[PDB]
Amino acid sequence: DMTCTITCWGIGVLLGIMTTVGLMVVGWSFLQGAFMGVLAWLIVGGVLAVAVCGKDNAEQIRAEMAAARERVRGAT
Amino acid sequence: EETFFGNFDLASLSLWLFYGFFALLIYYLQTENMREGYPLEDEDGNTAANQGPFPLPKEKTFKLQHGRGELTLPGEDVQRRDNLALRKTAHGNGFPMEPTGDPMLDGVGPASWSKRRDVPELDAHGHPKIVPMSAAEGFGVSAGTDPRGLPVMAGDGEIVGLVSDMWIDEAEQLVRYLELELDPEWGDGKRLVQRQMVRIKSDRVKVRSIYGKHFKNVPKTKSPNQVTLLEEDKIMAYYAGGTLYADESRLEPQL
Amino acid sequence: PEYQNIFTQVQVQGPAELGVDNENNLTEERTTGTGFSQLIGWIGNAQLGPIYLGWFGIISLVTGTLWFNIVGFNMLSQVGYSIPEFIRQLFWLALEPPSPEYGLRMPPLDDGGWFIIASFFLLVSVISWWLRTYQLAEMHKMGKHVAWAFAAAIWLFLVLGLFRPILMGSWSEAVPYGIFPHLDWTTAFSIRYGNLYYNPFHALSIVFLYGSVLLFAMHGATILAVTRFGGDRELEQIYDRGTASERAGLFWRWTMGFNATMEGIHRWAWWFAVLTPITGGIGILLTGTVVDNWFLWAVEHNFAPDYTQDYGYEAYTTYDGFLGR
Amino acid sequence: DLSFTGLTDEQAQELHSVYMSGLWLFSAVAVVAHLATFIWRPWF
Amino acid sequence: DLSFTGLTDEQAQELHSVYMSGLWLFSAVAVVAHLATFIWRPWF
Amino acid sequence: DLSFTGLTDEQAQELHSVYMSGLWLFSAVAVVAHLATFIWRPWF
Amino acid sequence: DLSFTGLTDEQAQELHSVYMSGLWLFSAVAVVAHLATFIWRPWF
Amino acid sequence: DLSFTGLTDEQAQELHSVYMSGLWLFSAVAVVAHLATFIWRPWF
Amino acid sequence: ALLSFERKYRVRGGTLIGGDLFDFWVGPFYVGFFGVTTAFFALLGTILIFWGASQQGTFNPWLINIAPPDLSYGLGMAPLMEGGLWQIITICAIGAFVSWALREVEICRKLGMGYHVPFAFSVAIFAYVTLVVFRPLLMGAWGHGFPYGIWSHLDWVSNTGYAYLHFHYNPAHMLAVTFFFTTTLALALHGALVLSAANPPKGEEVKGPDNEDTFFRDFIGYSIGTLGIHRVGLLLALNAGFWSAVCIIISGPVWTKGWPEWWNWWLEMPIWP
Amino acid sequence: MSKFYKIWLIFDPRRVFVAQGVFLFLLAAMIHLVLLSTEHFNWFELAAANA
Amino acid sequence: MSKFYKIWLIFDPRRVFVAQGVFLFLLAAMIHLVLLSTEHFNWFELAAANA
Amino acid sequence: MSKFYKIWLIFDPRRVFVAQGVFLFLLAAMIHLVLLSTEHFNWFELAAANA
Amino acid sequence: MSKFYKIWLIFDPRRVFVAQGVFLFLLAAMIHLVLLSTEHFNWFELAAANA
Amino acid sequence: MSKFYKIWLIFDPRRVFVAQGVFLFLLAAMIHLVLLSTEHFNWFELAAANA
Ligand code: BCL
Ligand SMILES: CC[C@H]1c2cc3[nH]c4c(c3C)C(=O)[C@H](C(=O)OC)c4c3nc(cc4[nH]c(cc(n2)[C@@H]1C)c(C(C)=O)c4C)[C@@H](C)[C@@H]3CCC(=O)OC/C=C(/C)CCC[C@H](C)CCC[C@H](C)CCCC(C)C
Ligand SMILES: CC[C@H]1c2cc3[nH]c4c(c3C)C(=O)[C@H](C(=O)OC)c4c3nc(cc4[nH]c(cc(n2)[C@@H]1C)c(C(C)=O)c4C)[C@@H](C)[C@@H]3CCC(=O)OC/C=C(\C)CCC[C@H](C)CCC[C@H](C)CCCC(C)C
Ligand SMILES: CC[C@H]1c2cc3[nH]c4c(c3C)C(=O)[C@H](C(=O)OC)c4c3nc(cc4[nH]c(cc(n2)[C@@H]1C)c(C(C)=O)c4C)[C@@H](C)[C@@H]3CCC(=O)OC/C=C(\C)CCC[C@H](C)CCC[C@H](C)CCCC(C)C
Ligand SMILES: CCCCCCCC/C=C\CCCCCCCC(=O)O[C@H](COC(=O)CCCCCCCCCCCCCCCCC)COP(=O)(O)OC[C@@H](O)CO
Ligand SMILES: CCCCCCCC/C=C\CCCCCCCC(=O)O[C@H](COC(=O)CCCCCCCCCCCCCCCCC)COP(=O)(O)OC[C@@H](O)CO
Ligand SMILES: COC(C)(C)C(=O)C/C=C(\C)CC/C=C(\C)CC/C=C(\C)CCCC/C(C)=C/CCC(C)CC/C=C(/C)CCC=C(C)C
Ligand SMILES: COC(C)(C)C(=O)C/C=C(\C)CC/C=C(\C)CC/C=C(\C)CCCC/C(C)=C/CCC(C)CC/C=C(\C)CCC=C(C)C
Ligand SMILES: COC(C)(C)C(=O)C/C=C(\C)CC/C=C(\C)CC/C=C(\C)CCCC/C(C)=C/CCC(C)CC/C=C(\C)CCC=C(C)C
Ligand SMILES: COC(C)(C)C(=O)C/C=C(\C)CC/C=C(\C)CC/C=C(\C)CCCC/C(C)=C/CCC(C)CC/C=C(\C)CCC=C(C)C
Ligand SMILES: COC(C)(C)C(=O)C/C=C(\C)CC/C=C(\C)CC/C=C(\C)CCCC/C(C)=C/CC[C@H](C)CC/C=C(\C)CCC=C(C)C
Ligand SMILES: COC(C)(C)C(=O)C/C=C(\C)CC/C=C(\C)CC/C=C(\C)CCCC/C(C)=C\CCC(C)CC/C=C(\C)CCC=C(C)C
Ligand SMILES: [Fe+3]
Repeated sequence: DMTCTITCWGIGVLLGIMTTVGLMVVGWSFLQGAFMGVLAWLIVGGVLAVAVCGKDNAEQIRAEMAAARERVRGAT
Repeated sequence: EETFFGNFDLASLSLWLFYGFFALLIYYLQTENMREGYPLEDEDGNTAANQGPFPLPKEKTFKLQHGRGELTLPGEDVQRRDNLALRKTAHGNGFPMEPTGDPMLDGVGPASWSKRRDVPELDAHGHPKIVPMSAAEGFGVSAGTDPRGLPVMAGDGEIVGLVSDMWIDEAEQLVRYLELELDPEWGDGKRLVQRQMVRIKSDRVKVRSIYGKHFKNVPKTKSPNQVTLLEEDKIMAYYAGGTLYADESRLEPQL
Repeated sequence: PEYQNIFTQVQVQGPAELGVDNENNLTEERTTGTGFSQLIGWIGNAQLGPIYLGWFGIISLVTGTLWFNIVGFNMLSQVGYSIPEFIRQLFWLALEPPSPEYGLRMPPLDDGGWFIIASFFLLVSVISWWLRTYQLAEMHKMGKHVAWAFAAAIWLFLVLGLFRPILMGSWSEAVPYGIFPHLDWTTAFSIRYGNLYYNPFHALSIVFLYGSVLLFAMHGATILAVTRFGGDRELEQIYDRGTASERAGLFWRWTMGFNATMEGIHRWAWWFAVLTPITGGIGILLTGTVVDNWFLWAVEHNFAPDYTQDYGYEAYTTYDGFLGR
Repeated sequence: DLSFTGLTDEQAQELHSVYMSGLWLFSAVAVVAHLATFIWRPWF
Repeated sequence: DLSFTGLTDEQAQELHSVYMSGLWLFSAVAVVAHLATFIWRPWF
Repeated sequence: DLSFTGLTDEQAQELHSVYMSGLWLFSAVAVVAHLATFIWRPWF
Repeated sequence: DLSFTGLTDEQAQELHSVYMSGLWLFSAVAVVAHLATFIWRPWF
Repeated sequence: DLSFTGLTDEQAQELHSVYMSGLWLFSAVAVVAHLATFIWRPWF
Repeated sequence: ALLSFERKYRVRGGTLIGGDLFDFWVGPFYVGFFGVTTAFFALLGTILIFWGASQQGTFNPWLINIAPPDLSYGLGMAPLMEGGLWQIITICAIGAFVSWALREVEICRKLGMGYHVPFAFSVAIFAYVTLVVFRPLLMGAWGHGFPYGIWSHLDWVSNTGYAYLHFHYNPAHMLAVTFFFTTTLALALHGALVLSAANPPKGEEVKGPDNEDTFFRDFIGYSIGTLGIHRVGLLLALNAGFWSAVCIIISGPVWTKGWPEWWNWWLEMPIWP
Repeated sequence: MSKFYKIWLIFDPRRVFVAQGVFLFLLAAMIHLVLLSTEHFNWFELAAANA
Repeated sequence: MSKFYKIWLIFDPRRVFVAQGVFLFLLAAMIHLVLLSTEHFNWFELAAANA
Repeated sequence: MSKFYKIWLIFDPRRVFVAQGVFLFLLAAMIHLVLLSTEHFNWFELAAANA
Repeated sequence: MSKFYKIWLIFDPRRVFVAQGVFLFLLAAMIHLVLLSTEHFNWFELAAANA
Repeated sequence: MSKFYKIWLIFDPRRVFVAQGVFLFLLAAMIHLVLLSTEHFNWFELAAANA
């Protein structure tokens, strides 16, 4: 699952490139649009590598792990 | 501000004082780095006429842990090899030497090992530092691809066996060795590979240094649970020598 | 190609290490609680924490946070408590040292009094972090090399902020607290006293800084090339010489005619790094107090170059010819 | 049937009831605020 | 009964009661302050 | 039956059935909003 | 039968059979959109 | 009972009772201070 | 003369070119094909430097200055006294540096080691070729290179920075200075830690890696480890040299105005009121 | 529309609640700041204008 | 069309749900801001110019 | 609405209280500073000008 | 043809489906933005000019 | 209101006492500095001006 993390960082790089070109059509200069593109990359690509890659596969395995964490507490 | 004489002022005095201090510091630094490998010798094992411009340092003592004793340097060379299968290619000094038999089996050239202590390295509690993972309480693969169960491919494209275990350093939490079980066609028993000589992929583990036919002559550990420093040096040097001795085209000029 | 050892192939995790102890009872002041980061573990260790809390560290943290907030709140109040403008001009604001007319006396709070109160809290913080670095070696029963190396940089810190202003007779000689404003101080200091290139101790400091960076490229690269022989376990190589040390020494011996040992290369590294702030501070302490124009000093001592050609653009071209007309 | 969290169907229904009940009040407050703002200063 | 924390249904009621009492005290103080501020200098 | 996710055919049928309900709600609300905006200020 | 992926000669037929139905739908929708835009603003 | 700190109900009542008596002293000194300052220099 | 453990490593083979025609040692030095090319280039360069010094009129090491040609010569060749000697010496220096790197490669191959050191030296070669070949070609004249003089190559640095008014405001120069300072702080810390572990107070035993890891987690709450510190030092040093090359190649061919003005994009961003 | 309660058969309630708590406040702050950057709907300047 | 329900035999519903939520919110915000960047469709300026 | 007490069966009381305290203090400080940044509502300046 | 279905015996359905979605959305956004950068095909300006 | 004592069954008094003390002093020092930063409430300048 390091391969899903790298994919998610690349979708962030691609959104950053699109943010630059979009602000330039609306009237901003390159460097102004590229600072905003860098933040789109870092905030969104980071968020997606925690949320999407953290919905790891497990199916009844997920269930039992969670139902057993719910047994650790109760006596903690 | 005034000068003492001519153009000499406080800055000049400071500069010359630093010059003197730096000369003394250079002398100290060069002398401190001569505690191993001296006195110099010629190509026949005799003491050389020239010993250089700096004299040798006085002695220091190190008090070792776990009751291993004391170490005094500079002293005699205790890591010296005894009978090396090498031959001079010239009558004087400055020319290379030729192996007499098999360079990889004789431990010469890039396959040379140093005669270290025949005991394992210990951690803070006095226990062996490198332990197989099947006996290490609480350890698991937390990231990356697990190589256990994958086949191993040699440098010429042959499958020689399977990865059975991993040997880890528990104090520093790092993998040090991979353990390989050989197929009967390529030898018998188990061998070790240092981690810095493998490339772990999704379906295989690649060792480029040596070929398949070289896998039966890898040195073997005495105990299945611990490895001493001497065995470590002989195993690592064996793999390192294959980068030059595996094929005759690796030794000739590449041009 | 062969594996290069820049990123770890597979990570393993076990119980967290809490540290070694002896009769000094370091466990009593250590925090409980650790973490693990797999992103960092691709390069180095993955464990985070724990940390030791003594009195020196607590005092240093409290007094350093006070300095930061006096500066930050002064910067915020200079702008009218406007947060968006505070963000817009963050790199340009500063807390300015006092005016030259006040000498070494206490200035008005609007003209350097807050600067002096905040400087006293930063001083206290830095000297406390150094007493912590000395105490921990003493408690760990190790040498005091770290504390000495830290005091080497503290020497230049104190020369810049404390000693030279006192010898010159004005608090106005100190450095402002800002990002750009402090770089303007560097350029103005160089311009005011001739050319700082011609200060010999500045040249020596540059020599040692260049040498320290060349040595980590050489030492880092050399240690990474002998890691297939266990070369990153340096202490055991010192206590029992192996083939990694022999090959590392022979590489440099065959390259440039002399080499070092496993233990002795770290002394070379320690000295080059330490020598940069010492020579720098000696050079700074001599400016204004002894030498007022370093280029005239170089002309006096005969290491200033001379040029034969002329000055001016019309000695080489024409204004119309530079425009294409 | 299908569960990734360990919750059963009854637990999911019970949770959703309270979630919707707590989500409607927030929207009611927002609607009142928007009406007051529109009367103070319209935008359409 | 579902519980991700370890508390019981009875235990999670007294805590909510005390929390709500504190919330109401805080809100009452804030409302009085806002009324005084509006009387002193208005904004609408 | 090919199932990378580890789901059976009936579960997928149920999930997709309820999924489509949400799409068709979101879409109707969007259609109403777009119609109102077009009546306010046309763009075609 | 070649099978780099974990599939057979019957699962792939079904997969392609439906995938092609969705391809035709996006393409039908795109064609109608292009026809509308040509009437509104010709480029040829 | 619910105790994450291992104190009992009565020990908690003892600590609180002592704590509030210092809180009131702090608040009292501060009010005499604010009063002297408004009489000395009003801010409203 | 050999060290006590050196004889068993002096074997034949591992050359890129030359075979056993140059496979020997002179004193401690190894010679090969690239040892013969290094000697030739370096000796020619030094002899030409001293001939130029003799023709200049001074032998003082502080005052020797060999300079590039005028800008009016463009990318052509100048007379040997008016800047052509600089061009010849530049060619000789490039040859010597490349031969040094290829000699290190052969030594690494013979010892069975990794090739990290020549790769690290390639970065310093790249920063020098940017200063004397890449920026000058882009700017259109060889006269943009720095002169070969101990105290005259600092005048070039001073004048080149004030040609952009306030050089401290160059964004890529700020990154490069930070990398330099961080490498020196990390080298000092590493040397101090190793020496303090190997040299305890008199009457005490030596320490191990566990003790080093513990001291640093107690001091700052984190420890990179014995393997991570070398990777980090190498990466910091190589990043320092790469960013230095960038700071100089944008100053001329990419930007013409003062460097403070470049920051205007931040000051007039449309979000600001 | 009567089967939406199964969303908690897929999502962990704690993560969803934390994410929603962050998102709602961030969006409210963004809108309250967008209003203040105009001339018509800035209530701080309007109060001074009518005094 | 009657067999699109098998898309959940290849895609994990949790991942697609998170990605779709993020994508939809970002698209809505981008469209609203693009409308705000014009002159004829800026409803904050139209209110100013119609009162 | 009579069942809002069940939030404590999802979130641990200890953490939520710390975050609430930090959030409330930061919000109050920000609002007081925002009031201080204007001309109409700066009560120090108003007291200075009213005497 | 009639044998194109064997494309799914070489390529993985899950890798092809994510890559195609990303490519399709990026291409649609790029084309719309290219249209918005012209004079004759910018409908936001056309609406303002007409009315 | 009469059950507020129970905060000591949730939060450790040792931590909150130190936290309070630090918070209280830092708040007091900030008010005095803001007061000292004004032209009307700087009581040191008043003594010089008044006489
Ligand atoms: C116009 C610019 C001037 C110039 C003006 C100056 C001035 C002025 C100075 C330097 C100085 C230096 N110059 Mg110069 N310099 C110029 C051009 C150059 C060039 C070049 C052209 O390539 C180079 C390579 C250098 C390089 C150098 C360094 C060799 C030297 C700094 C030494 C040092 O240790 O730094 C590292 C810095 C330190 C050790 C500072 C100490 C930091 C302390 C210890 C930090 C304490 C902790 C802190 C407060 C806590 C922070 C918060 C934490 C997160 C908790 N200069 C030109 C000529 N230069 C200095 C020097 O020594 O002069 C001789 C100096 O003062
Ligand atoms: C020049 C070297 C600099 C440095 C580095 C440094 N310090 C560090 C780290 C690093 C690289 C850490 O990773 C570690 C840390 O966890 O920081 C948040 C830490 C630290 N340095 C600290 C102190 C400290 N360092 C100081 C100095 C410095 N340390 C320098 C600035 C100083 C001063 C004033 O000189 C102080 C007082 C603490 C802030 C922290 C001590 C670590 C600690 O207490 O960890 C407790 C464990 C935890 C549960 C917290 C971890 C956070 C996550 C919840 C864990 C899960 C990990 C997650 C996947 C990633 C997040 C981690 C990120 C750091 C990447
Ligand atoms: C030999 C000279 C070189 C050198 C060496 C050197 N520096 C050193 C040392 C040594 C040997 C230390 O032992 C010491 C140290 O602790 O290193 C880890 C240090 C140190 N050198 C430092 C800085 C530094 N050194 C520099 C220079 C150099 N130091 C030279 C290159 C430079 C520059 C300008 O180049 C800087 C900026 C510090 C990281 C550290 C000294 C720590 C110290 O005294 O801290 C006082 C602390 C406070 C100000 C209080 C804390 C208040 C903070 C503002 C906020 C809270 C802390 C938080 C962890 C940071 C914010 C992060 C958030 C995410 C939480
Ligand atoms: C990250 C990049 C860092 C780096 C890396 C680096 N350099 C390296 C290495 C590495 C890893 C080596 O392995 C290698 C070595 O063997 O070191 C001992 C080396 C090396 N880098 C050196 C020096 C050096 N490195 C420097 C810097 C750096 N090198 C960076 C900080 C600097 C400066 C200015 O900061 C210098 C001066 C050499 C000591 C050494 C090997 C170079 C060498 O010997 O080349 C063979 C050439 C000769 C023996 C003589 C050549 C003669 C010429 C034909 C004529 C001279 C003309 C010259 C241009 C005149 C200049 C006059 C000046 C006054 C301006
Ligand atoms: C003036 C003379 C030099 C010519 C002028 C031009 C070059 C100038 C630049 C650098 C000079 C470096 C020359 C080094 C060449 C060494 C050749 C070699 O190999 O010499 C060895 C002997 O050397 C050594 O053992 C190492 C010598 C130190 C290395 C350089 C230190 C640079 C330190 C600091 C940076 C310097 C900047 C200045 C700071 C100014 C400060 C005010 C023979 O072999 P050995 O076996 O090791 O013998 C020894 C022992 O073993 C006995 O047995
Ligand atoms: C090929 C073309 C060359 C390129 C042309 C470019 C010119 C410049 C380049 C290089 C110059 C260096 C040349 C010197 C190298 C000599 C070769 C060598 O070293 O040869 C050794 C013989 O030793 C020596 O000849 C000893 C040299 C002494 C070094 C001085 C020490 C301090 C020096 C410096 C301190 C610096 C501080 C500041 C400085 C200012 C202050 C100086 C064979 O050794 P061996 O037989 O193994 O054993 C014997 C061993 O132990 C020791 O006798
Ligand atoms: C003007 O100057 C510039 C530079 C701008 C130019 O324009 C220069 C231009 C050139 C120099 C242009 C040169 C162009 C070419 C050489 C073009 C060549 C193009 C091709 C050879 C294209 C090949 C395309 C292949 C395609 C589309 C293949 C499709 C195959 C299938 C759909 C079948 C595969 C599928 C299955 C099912 C395989 C069966 C599987 C089993 C398991 C049985
Ligand atoms: C001008 O345009 C710009 C760009 C400026 C914009 O502003 C654009 C803006 C948008 C595009 C905005 C879009 C906004 C949305 C999509 C908003 C959506 C909002 C919601 C769906 C909100 C939901 C809120 C729900 C709430 C508040 C729920 C509360 C619940 C509770 C308080 C109770 C929780 C407790 C429970 C469930 C415990 C029960 C436990 C058991 C064990 C039974
Ligand atoms: C940027 O735009 C501008 C500037 C206009 C803004 O300022 C915008 C601002 C906002 C959008 C602001 C939004 C603000 C909020 C959402 C505020 C919310 C506030 C609250 C919900 C406050 C909560 C709580 C406060 C208090 C005092 C609660 C509780 C106190 C207690 C003492 C509880 C005690 C409980 C105990 C002891 C339980 C013990 C029980 C046992 C059984 C052991
Ligand atoms: C102008 O605007 C700006 C930004 C400048 C502002 O100034 C903004 C300011 C704010 C937003 C300020 C906000 C301020 C607060 C919310 C302040 C709150 C203050 C308190 C709650 C204070 C509480 C103090 C309590 C005290 C002092 C209690 C007790 C003291 C004791 C000594 C008790 C002793 C206890 C013992 C011995 C325990 C007994 C032990 C046993 C074992 C029984
Ligand atoms: C003008 O040019 C520019 C570039 C400026 C543009 O603006 C270009 C813009 C575009 C190109 C835009 C493109 C937009 C799209 C492609 C939009 C597509 C939108 C959809 C496909 C939307 C689908 C929505 C469907 C939803 C939300 C489905 C389901 C949601 C739920 C069902 C929620 C409930 C879930 C539950 C209960 C889980 C079920 C689980 C069980 C076990 C039963
Ligand atoms: C308001 O917002 C909050 C609350 C978040 C903040 O707090 C924000 C804070 C900031 C945004 C802070 C920003 C801070 C900086 C940008 C700081 C920059 C600081 C420097 C570059 C400092 C350099 C300092 C010193 C230098 C270069 C050299 C030497 C100094 C000294 C030796 C100082 C010591 C002084 C002494 C000994 C004199 C004391 C006087 C006596 C009488 C004893
Ligand atoms: Fe080292």
